[PDB]
Amino acid sequence: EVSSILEERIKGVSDEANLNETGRVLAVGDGIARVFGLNNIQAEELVEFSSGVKGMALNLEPGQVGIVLFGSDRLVKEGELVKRTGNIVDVPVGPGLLGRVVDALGNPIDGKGPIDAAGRSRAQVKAPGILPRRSVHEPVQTGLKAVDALVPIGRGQRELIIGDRQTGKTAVALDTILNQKRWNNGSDESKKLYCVYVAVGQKRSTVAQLVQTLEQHDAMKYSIIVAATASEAAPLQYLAPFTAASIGEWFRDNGKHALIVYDDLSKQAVAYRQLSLLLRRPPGREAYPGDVFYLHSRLLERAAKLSEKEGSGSLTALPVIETQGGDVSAYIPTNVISITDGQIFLEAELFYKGIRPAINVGLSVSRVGSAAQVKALKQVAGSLKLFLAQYREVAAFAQFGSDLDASTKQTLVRGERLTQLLKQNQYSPLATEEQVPLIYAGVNGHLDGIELSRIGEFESSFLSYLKSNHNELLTEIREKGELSKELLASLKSATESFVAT
Amino acid sequence: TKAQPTEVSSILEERIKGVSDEANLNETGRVLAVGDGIARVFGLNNIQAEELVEFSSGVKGMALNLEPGQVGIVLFGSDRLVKEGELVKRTGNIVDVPVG
Amino acid sequence: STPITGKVTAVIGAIVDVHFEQSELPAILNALEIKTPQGKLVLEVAQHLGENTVRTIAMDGTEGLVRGEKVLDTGGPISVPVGRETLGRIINVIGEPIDERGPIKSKLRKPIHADPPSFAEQSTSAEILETGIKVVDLLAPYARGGKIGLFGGAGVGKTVFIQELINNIAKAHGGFSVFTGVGERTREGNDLYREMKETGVINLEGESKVALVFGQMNEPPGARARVALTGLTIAEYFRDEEGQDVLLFIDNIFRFTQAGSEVSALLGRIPSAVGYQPTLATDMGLLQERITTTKKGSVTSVQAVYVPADDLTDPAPATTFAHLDATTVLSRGISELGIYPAVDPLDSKSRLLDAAVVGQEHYDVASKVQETLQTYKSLQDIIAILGMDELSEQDKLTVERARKIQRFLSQPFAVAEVFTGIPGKLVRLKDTVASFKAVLEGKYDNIPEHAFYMVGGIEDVVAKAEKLAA
Amino acid sequence: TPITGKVTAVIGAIVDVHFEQSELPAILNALEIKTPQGKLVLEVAQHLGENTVRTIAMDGTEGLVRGEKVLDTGGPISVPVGRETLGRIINVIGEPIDERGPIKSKLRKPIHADPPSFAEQSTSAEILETGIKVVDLLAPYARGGKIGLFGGAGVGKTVFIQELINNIAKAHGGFSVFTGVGERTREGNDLYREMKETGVINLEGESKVALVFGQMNEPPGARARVALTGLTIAEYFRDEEGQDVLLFIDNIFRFTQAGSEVSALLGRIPSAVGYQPTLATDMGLLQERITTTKKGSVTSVQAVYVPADDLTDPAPATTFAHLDATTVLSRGISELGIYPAVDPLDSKSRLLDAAVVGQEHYDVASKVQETLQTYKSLQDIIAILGMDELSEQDKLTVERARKIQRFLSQPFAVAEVFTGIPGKLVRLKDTVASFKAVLEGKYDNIPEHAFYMVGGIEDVVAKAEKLAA
Amino acid sequence: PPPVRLFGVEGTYATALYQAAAKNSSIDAAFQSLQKVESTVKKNPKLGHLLLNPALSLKDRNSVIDAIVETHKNLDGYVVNLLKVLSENNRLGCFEKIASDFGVLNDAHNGLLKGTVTSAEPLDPKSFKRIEKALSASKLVGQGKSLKLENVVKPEIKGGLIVELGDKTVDLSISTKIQKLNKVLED
Amino acid sequence: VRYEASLRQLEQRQLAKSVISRVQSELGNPKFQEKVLQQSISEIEQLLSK
Repeated sequence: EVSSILEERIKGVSDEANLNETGRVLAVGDGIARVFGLNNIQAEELVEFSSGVKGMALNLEPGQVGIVLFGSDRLVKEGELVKRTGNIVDVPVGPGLLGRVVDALGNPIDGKGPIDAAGRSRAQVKAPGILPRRSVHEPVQTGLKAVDALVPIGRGQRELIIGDRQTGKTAVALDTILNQKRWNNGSDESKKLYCVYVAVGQKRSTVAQLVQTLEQHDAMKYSIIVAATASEAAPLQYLAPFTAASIGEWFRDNGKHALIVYDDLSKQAVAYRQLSLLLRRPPGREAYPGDVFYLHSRLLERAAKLSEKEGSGSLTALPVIETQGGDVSAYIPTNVISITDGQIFLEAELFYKGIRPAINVGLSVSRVGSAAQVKALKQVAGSLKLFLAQYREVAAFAQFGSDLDASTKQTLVRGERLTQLLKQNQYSPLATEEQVPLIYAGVNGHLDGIELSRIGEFESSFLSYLKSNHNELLTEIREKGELSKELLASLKSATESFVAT
Repeated sequence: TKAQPTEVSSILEERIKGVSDEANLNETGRVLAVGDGIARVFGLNNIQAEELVEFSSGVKGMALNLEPGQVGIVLFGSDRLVKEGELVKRTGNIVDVPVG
Repeated sequence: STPITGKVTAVIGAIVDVHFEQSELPAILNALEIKTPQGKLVLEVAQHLGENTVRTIAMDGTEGLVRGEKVLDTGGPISVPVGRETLGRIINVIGEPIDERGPIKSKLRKPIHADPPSFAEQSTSAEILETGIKVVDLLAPYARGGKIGLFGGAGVGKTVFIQELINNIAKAHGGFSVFTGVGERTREGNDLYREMKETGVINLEGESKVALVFGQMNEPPGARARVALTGLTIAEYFRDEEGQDVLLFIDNIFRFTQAGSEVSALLGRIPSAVGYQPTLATDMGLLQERITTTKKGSVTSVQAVYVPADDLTDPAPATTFAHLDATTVLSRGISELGIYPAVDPLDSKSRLLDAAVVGQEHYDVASKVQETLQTYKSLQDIIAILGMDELSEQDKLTVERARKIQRFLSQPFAVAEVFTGIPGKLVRLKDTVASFKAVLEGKYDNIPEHAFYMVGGIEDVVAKAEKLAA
Repeated sequence: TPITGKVTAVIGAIVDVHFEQSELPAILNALEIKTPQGKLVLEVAQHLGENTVRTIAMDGTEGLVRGEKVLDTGGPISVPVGRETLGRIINVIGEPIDERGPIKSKLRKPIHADPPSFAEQSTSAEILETGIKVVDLLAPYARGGKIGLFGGAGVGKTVFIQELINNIAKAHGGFSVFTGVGERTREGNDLYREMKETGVINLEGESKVALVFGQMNEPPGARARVALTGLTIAEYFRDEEGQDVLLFIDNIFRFTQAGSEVSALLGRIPSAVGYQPTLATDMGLLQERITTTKKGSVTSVQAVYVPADDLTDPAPATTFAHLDATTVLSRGISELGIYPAVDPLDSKSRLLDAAVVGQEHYDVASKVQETLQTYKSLQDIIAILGMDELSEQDKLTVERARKIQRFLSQPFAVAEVFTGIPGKLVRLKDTVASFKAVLEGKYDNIPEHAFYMVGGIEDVVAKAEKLAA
Repeated sequence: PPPVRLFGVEGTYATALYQAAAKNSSIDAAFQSLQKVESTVKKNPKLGHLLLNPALSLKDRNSVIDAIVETHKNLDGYVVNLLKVLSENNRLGCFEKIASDFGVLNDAHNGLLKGTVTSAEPLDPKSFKRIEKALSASKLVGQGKSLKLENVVKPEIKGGLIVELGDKTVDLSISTKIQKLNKVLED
Repeated sequence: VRYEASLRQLEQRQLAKSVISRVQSELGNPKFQEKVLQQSISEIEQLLSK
């Protein structure tokens, strides 16, 4: 059994042939070696140090070729030989990575036995052209009401989660993964999203809890978790988004639709900063090398909604950027904002204010996509935005001892209720069919009268009521995805019925 | 170690070959390397500071830096036709413009 | 071919240094081609460092290169294809058909570099360009053959604003146009390709009245720099050699600035203020000067600019602010006011607005508007604390008018039937002057403020007043 | 044969040796240069090649003659561990600095060790009660956790920790590690005495605490590897003894700070605000070798001396990444006179949840946050105009929040000496009740002065009677 | 053209000397005389070791050069110019460095290669010969390009052997095979 | 299943350390010498195939 498997492993070692290229380490330390030799050498190649370390090569110099270690310094020693792997960096890519936590190299760090890989791919692959694309015609709804209504998310599209660190920053994303359980449970491959959660720079404990959370909500069975924990090398961290990307491309190539969360992309930047500063490249703005913009841009543009001819396979991206000090004027947040197709600013003050989600809707946009949300939900939330914008304006006016007139207080009263309506507890995704009613009620001002405290009660109860009687109605919302006259009337009558009792 | 045009291999091989100076570094100059519109010329020992120098590319320049090993001319034109080893005549006239 | 062979010496990102052999040294600004399984990697010669070694910038990804790789020299700055056989296809940085239109070129190629026309060449202009966009027409009228400048920040629907201009002005104009995208998304690209195929400007049957040169952000910083030059030369060919009126559109020139800043560091040039290249002024200058209406054809350029984090004190927008003839600022606040156009009227200055150029009447109407809006803004603080109290009745009527005017400037865009749903209005310039004049006189102070909001001309404003009245 | 060398350079405390024989050095080896001041321990940190190492030197480098004989002791510095670490305060090398003579050891262990694997991780959340009202209420700690404090410049950073040591670690039976990196020596002696007095160190008996103490005087390099030494002691308890440990670290800012000193000399182009470009990796290694694994649950407490009182500085920033709870304490709240000085809108824990401390606790916390957030919001209006000019409804909220602010100050037992006010340890069960009552406005009817610097809700009532007199 | 660039600094000096004397076609003479002057530099032990490090003038340095070319007549003329360059650059510290480098260039002109068959033990002469033969039999040695084979003892590679020469190695040491064996059984 | 799988892993690492013990056994022998002869002839076979 275990003996036979071990026998297989030893048996799987056998013989070798003359190793081309050698070179001798000289100066070395920090994690950046420089070796003399290696006259033939591809750029970005993986070179096997005789210590055991494998290292990509980022500098080819007419002196000493600079091989960035992916292993510990202590293993490496002076004048060691390094023999070139002969492979530009590459990742195993396959179906088996579904249900696996894997490190950057791609080895399972959850050790659920070695990955079943249908191919290998290369870590740097250029973005799909103008020619292989279709415009985004397939929604992907996160199940957070504020997100779906206010900042609609569509497959393909890169949508930036930005805001102050670990203020459940991870949790906003995890909610999306959880609602993608609903499609996952379902059927039709192109109506399913596979999900790759990439964790760079986070402590082992956070990650371990995260994988545990995913197993707890039993949403682990369609996820790939790519990890590069905090201890792990700055080179491995730099390489980590790009090797996640290739795994995603395997889905994209298959025509499968999937979504890749790059949390935190900010930690990639720190990694590249370190990498550059020990390759002694001239340091850019704030000591992040200038081609950090290039790095992030090439990475992000690999996710796309392909053309019908090219199988439509939509890798969707969600970068997550920690905003240190909450000031996005910093070079890395500014750079990312340009790259991304939407911004989803989250604000700390609103978290404290008890708006959870704490997403600041004034700063949150989805600059493209509107066929990225359900037609029904678009109709209802047509003036949800307007009302909220008005609420914001009116509330601003109210400050500094202005005695509001009743007309402004109609807006104010309506507005307050909407705010209570939005709130959702962490790890509690909702079904869109039952988010359409809640917004109908709010927008049609049926909640305006209802006392502020018991709005949450109303929400819970209303849903129960809709489950009780109008479960036919909910089925229709699922089936037709645009509210018909009959549905609008049914919904109006139902909502009216529940205003009192 | 120090960077001097003794590093430059073409200069160096000539020095070793016992070939040097002699109205090459009078007023006469030769470009060592031209990048960024900052030609660095070996020669022009007779140059007066900030003086106008005319290349064989025909570009005119001024010599703000009289570095101890090169004269860092600033080219008043494009590097399009300027390239290494260019003979650099020294116009010998400090920046002046017709007035009247 | 000449045996100008160099062996790569250092691959250190985009910077790739080559070691040409003795006596065969290329010239600065030459173009090197290296045979690769990636086609031919093009390296643009940008410095000589002496000792038969040049330091050149790559136009393509430098991964998987071999230290010592033989490099042929095709000489001189990259020669693109030019013609009217460049009309209607997507042309990449080095010129290749990235839409599989097969061979591109008429009979000619031209270099990416070209010199900016001399002072003698310059020929004064002072035309007019009606955009139908009311704010533009009244408060900052453009002029044909101009150097229009779309300053605005991130995501001001920057593309959307330009899209409206293309929808109206390009189809209307007989001149060829070139839409050049420097570092813009392939998401945006696919939409633009599709959209301009739809508007038929790109007619996939007949000749297109526009060409496309899409350079995207996924292309290396080096390639990003020379997307601009390529497009510019296509425009120059139209301007000069075909003699035609052009109506150039380029996107986004912060990407050009930014690209130059990045490779500046890599070139070893010690960073200047706010990390920008020390050659910032002159690099911008070469691009800007090259684009001009001379004795030859009139280039009606519309140049996009991205203002990082809406900070105009930053040197990169501020330097560009000088170089463009007809500045327009599209501000976030105005977007937030829900006004699309997002044009910030008091912060949009044009040299083309004058009591002679567009005459005294146009000027006077706009002058009254400017004062009125400025009054409303100045009074906003008073309203904030003091409120309507020790503030004049006359002032209050002016405030009310300003709110009406603010939303009279709101009129939809046709290309925001998908980003709104109300169809845009190409309101005649003369009609706009008249209609705004009426407002100032207070002839429509019986019309709701919201009945000025997001609708066209006076006729429409009245109609929406009636609509709201019901 | 002896890997002899000579000291090619002594550029600060970054000595470089040039090994003669072509027997290789190895990165993170330790070298002993014998000096007439006793040996000097250096640690190979770079190989510059051609048998020239560049070595961090733990202790002072004064006196060294350029060309000084070396011997390579091989491998990283080896501490001595055992039960005998308990009741001993040890130098970086491991020599007793409390001069309690030879520490009998079983295993001597390398200072450097690899972070335990992702597979070995185990996560739990057993609510630890600190008996500090603000801590329990806002962000309760939990066993095995990594607890965080972001105290300002001498805000009694140590004092906060001392109260915690006094409460939690005398309520913990398992092993506990105290590691004080670059702390003021006199305070350390006080701590040593206090521990001996409170029997936690019982020198006659056994001690359930062990200590590593690094004086703020000590040369930067020593301070850099003080952490690694302590971290080994913790691992021995975690692993070899198996027993659940505890760990206190103060300040981990010194770990970063020291790193910033050496890096420049080491030969590194430094990152912004001068910080080491190896900040992320170094912090990473330290904080992933502190973790609750199947081997043992090590509750760890980390203290950050916020530099210049800027928390956006890169060193505090990377700390925020590796913690399960934080309780930022800021100078402003200290100035207001509130001891403890924990910011109430800048505390967080993953251990605050409705499924952890229950729906009622979570609900209570929601209201506390909301009231305080409002109170902070109206600070502008309060200053510009009068407090009477505040809206009446809001004025109630403000009055409640003013009370809440005062209520949160609880006298501490180690502070009891300094303040003079007798300490108050209030039960967690009591705390939920106390705040709940205040939220129901029950005892909102008596002065702010009554709420100021007192314990439980009942104590406020009694103090109202006292105040009334 | 250069006999393949050696280093960037000091070997640029050697390269220049080489190509200049290669075009003079007097490299063996130059090399031999350089060896001879190097030998008499070394065999001046005080101030031919202790005046390789600058501490004295340009003019005084020149007079040290003059004493050096007094020590033997003939030294080519290219290596007499090389001394001038070094006096002017005031760097005699990298004089023996240049000598070694010129030696590398010289023996590159000869085509004489140096190799090594590192082991953790002194190797048999039969092995030395068989491997030298093998290497000559293969195209690894150019033929016209000679070979030296040096066994060195390095415990580093525990047992086995590694043959090395050029940028071609075959490593059949025991330590490395163990490394892969262990590694594969860490799975 | 969970404890069964854990036991398969535990068995594998126990028997792994026995492999380490076998490595220590191999490296003592003057097989340390005799296999060097094997390597010598093997390299002869390899480089002659070049």
